[PDB]
Amino acid sequence: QCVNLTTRTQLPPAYTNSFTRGVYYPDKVFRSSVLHSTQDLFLPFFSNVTWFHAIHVSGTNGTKRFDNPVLPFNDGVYFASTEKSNIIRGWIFGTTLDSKTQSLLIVNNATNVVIKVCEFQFCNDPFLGVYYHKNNKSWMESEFRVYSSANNCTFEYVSQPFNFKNLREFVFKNIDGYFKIYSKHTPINLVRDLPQGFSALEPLVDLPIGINITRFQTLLALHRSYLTPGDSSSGWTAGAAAYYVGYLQPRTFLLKYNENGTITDAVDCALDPLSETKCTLKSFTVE
Amino acid sequence: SNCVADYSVLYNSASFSTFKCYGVSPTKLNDLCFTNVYADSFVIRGDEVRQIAPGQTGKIADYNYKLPDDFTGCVIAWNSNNLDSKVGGNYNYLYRLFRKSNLKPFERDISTEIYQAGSTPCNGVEGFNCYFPLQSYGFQPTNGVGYQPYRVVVLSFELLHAPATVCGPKKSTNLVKNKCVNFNFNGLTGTGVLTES
Amino acid sequence: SNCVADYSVLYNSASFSTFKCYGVSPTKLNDLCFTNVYADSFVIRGDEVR
Amino acid sequence: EVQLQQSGAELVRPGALVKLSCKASGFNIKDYFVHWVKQRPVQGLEWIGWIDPENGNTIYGPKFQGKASLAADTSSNTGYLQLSSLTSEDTAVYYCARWDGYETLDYWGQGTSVTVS
Amino acid sequence: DIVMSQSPSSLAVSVGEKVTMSCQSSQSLLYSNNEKNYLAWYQQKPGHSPKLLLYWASTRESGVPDRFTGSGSGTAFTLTISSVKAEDLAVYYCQQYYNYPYTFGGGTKLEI
Amino acid sequence: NQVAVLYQDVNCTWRVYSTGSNVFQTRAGCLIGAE
Ligand SMILES: *[C@@H]1O[C@H](CO)[C@@H](O[C@@H]2O[C@H](CO)[C@@H](O)[C@H](O)[C@H]2NC(C)=O)[C@H](O)[C@H]1NC(C)=O
Ligand SMILES: *[C@@H]1O[C@H](CO)[C@@H](O[C@@H]2O[C@H](CO)[C@@H](O)[C@H](O)[C@H]2NC(C)=O)[C@H](O)[C@H]1NC(C)=O
Ligand SMILES: *[C@@H]1O[C@H](CO)[C@@H](O[C@@H]2O[C@H](CO)[C@@H](O)[C@H](O)[C@H]2NC(C)=O)[C@H](O)[C@H]1NC(C)=O
Ligand SMILES: *[C@@H]1O[C@H](CO)[C@@H](O[C@@H]2O[C@H](CO)[C@@H](O)[C@H](O)[C@H]2NC(C)=O)[C@H](O)[C@H]1NC(C)=O
Ligand SMILES: *[C@@H]1O[C@H](CO)[C@@H](O)[C@H](O)[C@H]1NC(C)=O
Ligand SMILES: *[C@@H]1O[C@H](CO)[C@@H](O)[C@H](O)[C@H]1NC(C)=O
Ligand SMILES: *[C@@H]1O[C@H](CO)[C@@H](O)[C@H](O)[C@H]1NC(C)=O
Ligand SMILES: *[C@@H]1O[C@H](CO)[C@@H](O)[C@H](O)[C@H]1NC(C)=O
Repeated sequence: QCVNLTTRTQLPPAYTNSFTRGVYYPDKVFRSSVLHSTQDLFLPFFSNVTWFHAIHVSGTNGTKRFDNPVLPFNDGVYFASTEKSNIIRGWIFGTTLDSKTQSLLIVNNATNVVIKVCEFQFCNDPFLGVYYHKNNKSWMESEFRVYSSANNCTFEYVSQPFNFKNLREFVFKNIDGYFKIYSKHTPINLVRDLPQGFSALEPLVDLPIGINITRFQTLLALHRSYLTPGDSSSGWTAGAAAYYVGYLQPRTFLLKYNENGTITDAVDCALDPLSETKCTLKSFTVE
Repeated sequence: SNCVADYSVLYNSASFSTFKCYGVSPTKLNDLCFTNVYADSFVIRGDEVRQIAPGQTGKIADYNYKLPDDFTGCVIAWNSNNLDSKVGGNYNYLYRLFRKSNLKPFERDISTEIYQAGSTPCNGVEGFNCYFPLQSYGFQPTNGVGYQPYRVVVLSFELLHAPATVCGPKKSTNLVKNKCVNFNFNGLTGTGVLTES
Repeated sequence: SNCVADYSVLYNSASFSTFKCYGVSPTKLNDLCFTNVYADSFVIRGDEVR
Repeated sequence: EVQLQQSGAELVRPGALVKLSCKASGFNIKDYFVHWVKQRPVQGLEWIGWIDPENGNTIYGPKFQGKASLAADTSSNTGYLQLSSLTSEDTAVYYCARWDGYETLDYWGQGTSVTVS
Repeated sequence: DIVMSQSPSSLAVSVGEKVTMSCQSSQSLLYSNNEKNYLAWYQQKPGHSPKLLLYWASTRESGVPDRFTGSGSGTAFTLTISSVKAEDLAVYYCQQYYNYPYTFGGGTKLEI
Repeated sequence: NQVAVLYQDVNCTWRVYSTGSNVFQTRAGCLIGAE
């Protein structure tokens, strides 16, 4: 049972620049002191990435502003989130996000992650509902509150769970019937923007889902310190968490491989003529 | 995963009418090592056994089960008229006959929505010019060779790119270093000298 | 001549044991347009289909 | 033991607001929630609602939703209730209560009784 | 909103007699997620501020041991005394905690 | 990292990646990005 959290349909989203982000290891082979050109669905450098702010707005403005819209899935998506206290918990992928078609539910409680692809009738605004108490000063159990019915399940998988301080990055891609997740976790300290630096994502898992994926919706966990059984959707607060979504595109990259096998730099071969000439000349310095 | 794939145990109690291997030679299966091995099983008609192959057309390959063009694997099929047919008919095996678009490789569609073939929605009442998507095979013991049920198992894997856990029945030996030897590491053959790294 | 070649109508009432196409792909047969189309029909033995 | 200190009996004119004070000892109002209560021998006792000192907001009941306001300040261990203007319905006994999260009301003061000329 | 009814209105029994009071509700009190019944029981004397008795049917709290024993259902709720005691002149109420407002019953009185 | 781009088949008096400022026409093409 879910009671609609917000009446406001949408707010005008504002975008930031994804400077040199979202680079993932293309293959599982080791290379040292090697400049390597690889074609895949990479995220374009210096792209436009939608910035979502699920935070409590000031009391003068309307009491609710947190947003979890159903966003398109276009040949894979890039997802990041700068947060503390694990506000973001899981995502939901599927075509219609309703009962007639199958959809992928990937939700992660701090101790564990559940990945089920089953026909799900979803709530408009799904949220994991945590509660907190004042006398004990401890945080308590949660309520799932994400789907009304689950039927014809075909795959279950359970594994170890996968200012601002935490910067988590994920890349989702569905190719040839498999759903692949690339991840990276990095402590950071710039509060409101994507860091200016290079980070390489590592292959977490690839799944044999075989489902059509057209749209995805993020799952946020909400906290209220009082519970009554007959009245809900009143008193929920989003804390302070921000997530970012970008879209992948078929592009060619040239990668710098370090002595210890890490990816330290990469070049977008379609940014400008200078980047193209670097990509063709296989050198990061052009004379 | 995590098992030796010695197929000699299938020699006494199994007889396959079509074994085809794509991306690998059938004589080399005893020396390799396979990673990310998957076993896909279903039951189809005799005339549709040809449709489980890359780049084929037909109802099965269009609406039911599509194979990638770059497929590393083997396809195995055998007649099952002695187990998958009843005298009155076997209406437990279903197939999809109508769909709006062809399937992408290795996709599965389990929806049972009514397909509108006319120019007027029927609102899921199964009226005129709108039919139920699924039909049932009629398998009888007195039907023709091409109308008998066939079991098809397709095995998908990759070779010599990632860590593997299946391997074949070949027995390993000791490690000799600083000498010129032939080596077979997880199916990868070659010649050279091995040193600590 | 002068007809749409929608072979999806053959899916319900026909089952072919051997479909082989020379010079054209079965997956591309639904997108092209054919010139000078003729249909030859005859009946032979099982071993003579090859 | 927890005990509460409450406004004494009041005799007032109609057509004007009224203010009440509910006091606590042994804890901070932030630690709990605060309910208010008005009681009538005939027509029974009524339930007003809860105010959260930590939130800075308050959720009221619907019968009292009109003509009621709740305020709190942590500086003193005191919570306050006020009404827009005194009607015959408001000429009643009044109580304040403390409500634990995920729980019942646990503390009730001596009370306050409003009589009108 | 939830409405509460109580019975008996008033009953007179001697000290040591068994007495039972029952109050009935028009809606269910059970909450599936916790499987917990959100109901309490109160006892009050004239001119004494109402004080909570232990909720969730676990009526046992500090005081004289097992003063009053209670039983409840999804829609029905009863309180029992195995032996009436002279000191415990009491008036009782039934309240619910399922939705706003927390209902107050019609009241029950016990006389000796 | 500043660059100038020479489009040798376009006549600036368009089929260019960007127009920016300081567009100069030459008989060898249109030079965009140089003064
Ligand atoms: C998904 O699960 C439901 C479980 O209810 C299946 O519904 C049953 O379908 C069978 C035939 O397949 C009927 O005999 C039952 O009466 C149905 N049960 C109901 C309606 O409660 C449904 O078929 C499943 N879908 C699949 C397997 O695709
Ligand atoms: C994957 O799902 C999408 C969305 O459901 C499908 O796109 C639709 O396909 C139907 C049938 O071809 C069209 O009528 C719609 O216009 C398409 N778009 C939308 C937004 O519905 C897509 O065909 C599916 N992929 C496969 C391989 O079936
Ligand atoms: C092929 O032709 C036969 C007739 O020789 C079809 O059988 C019937 O055909 C009449 C029209 O001549 C229809 O009115 C009937 O409804 C048909 N019934 C059945 C059960 O076939 C036959 O359908 C045609 N098609 C095929 C694939 O055999
Ligand atoms: C191409 O660029 C030149 C820049 O000088 C334009 O100017 C013309 O130059 C030629 C000499 O090569 C003169 O004969 C023309 O009269 C000039 N055009 C004028 C003055 O308008 C030239 O027009 C451009 N060509 C185009 C736009 O087609
Ligand atoms: C709010 O939720 C209710 C719950 O049933 C639903 O009926 C209603 O349509 C929702 N409001 C919307 C979707 O605007
Ligand atoms: C993103 O798009 C907006 C317009 O929607 C534009 O103003 C902004 O410059 C773009 N960001 C880029 C190009 O980095
Ligand atoms: C994760 O742990 C919770 C309890 O902490 C358990 O209820 C849930 O079933 C677990 N999920 C799994 C094992 O997938
Ligand atoms: C937590 O708070 C609840 C409030 O209902 C209380 O019953 C419980 O004893 C508390 N637990 C601890 C460990 O303080």
